[PDB]
Amino acid sequence: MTYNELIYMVLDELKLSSDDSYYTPDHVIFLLVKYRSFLLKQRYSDIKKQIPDSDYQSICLDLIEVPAISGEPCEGSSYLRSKNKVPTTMMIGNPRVYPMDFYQGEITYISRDRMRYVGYNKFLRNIIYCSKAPDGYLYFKSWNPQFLHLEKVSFNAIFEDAKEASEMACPEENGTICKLEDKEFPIEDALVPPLIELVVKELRGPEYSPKDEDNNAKDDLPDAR
Amino acid sequence: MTNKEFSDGFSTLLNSFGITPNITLDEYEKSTFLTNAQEQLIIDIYSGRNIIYGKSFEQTEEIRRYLSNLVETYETSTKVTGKLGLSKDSVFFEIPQDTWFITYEVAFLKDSRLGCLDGIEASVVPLPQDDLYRAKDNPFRGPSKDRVLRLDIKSDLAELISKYNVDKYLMRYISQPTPIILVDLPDGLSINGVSTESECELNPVVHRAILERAVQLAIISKTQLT
Repeated sequence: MTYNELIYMVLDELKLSSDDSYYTPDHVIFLLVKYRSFLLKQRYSDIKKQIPDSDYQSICLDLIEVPAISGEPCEGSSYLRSKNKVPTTMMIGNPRVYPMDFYQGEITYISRDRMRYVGYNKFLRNIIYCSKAPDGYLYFKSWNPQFLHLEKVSFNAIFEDAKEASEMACPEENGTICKLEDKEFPIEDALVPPLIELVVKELRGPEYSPKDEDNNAKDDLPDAR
Repeated sequence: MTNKEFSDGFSTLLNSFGITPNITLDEYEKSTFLTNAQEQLIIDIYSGRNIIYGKSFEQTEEIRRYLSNLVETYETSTKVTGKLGLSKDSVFFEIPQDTWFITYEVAFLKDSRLGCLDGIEASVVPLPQDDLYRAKDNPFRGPSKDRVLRLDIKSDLAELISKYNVDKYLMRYISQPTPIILVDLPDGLSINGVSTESECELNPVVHRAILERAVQLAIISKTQLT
């Protein structure tokens, strides 16, 4: 299913058909994307369960060498990092950066705190480690100077905001999909009715609520105007 | 009832030339009131706003038997070329121009994109202009292989918004009924553009109701200032 199908299921269950509606499809996209993460956390944070392939998304990154702090000689070894800021992953699935082949390569996505200290083990000096810095970028670290030649990677994870990760998908075979509405929404079909009814309950009450509808330099809501 | 019988019964119900005070109408006046009663009654019956029947266009056998003889089917393949629509994929079809209310309306599609489903009969959905923008992108209520949106526009036209090419346009509507003209009217006079005699095409069941309504309209016309 696509963003369009879910959006219009919500709009039609609310019957927000007219162009002169207070609640536009943008409200629906926002609520759907937030309730997706809400449900995914409620389902897959208590105890460890199998996560379906539907919850995952591959964002698609270009890496650039950057200094550790600045261009100084003693500021430490340099890192690669993604050109653009990366979405925050949720901590429930199998995050993975891979070199355009999911079935190949060993690039490890770890925590920020762990990545301060990695690679000291002599047998772990050739492993590339990844983590999202507080800057918002995905940083890479390794003790093997070869890692600085890496140009492109794909990052597959259950990203915390589906819209951000959908804007950064890799090109499909046909080509890029400009409209987010034509892209696929990242959630399992078993969790679609819960998500829809939560969003419809969210917007049902506000749908029929009054407005400050007179232009009289006055607040008209206490009068149910 | 025939035209002679409309006139004789109309006179009998109005007590024309009886001893008591009464009302006498010319055959043109009779035709005017009969046609007005006919059109009022069938519009009220279609919309279901008649309190006596309280039923809509085909909601019971009675109303079916009443308005069965106005139901006309129409088919067209010609598209009006130069007109301004609300979408790139909008085609315009002329309306028969004797249409009163469109009751069934369906569209056959001829396009190679919908493979092995070619010639699919598609439901033409009348859509308001509020709903149009949010229905172009709608995958459940918008245009598709099995659904076409129809909008009314100027000059008796139907703008059909479809995703696939529209080949044929089928309709079934309620027609302008023939007026009830009891006499060959003189030069200049006519009812609904008809000067010669015109019999009611509906069934004789509703002719007596039309007569009653016409009599009441006549009494209203003569006794609205007294």
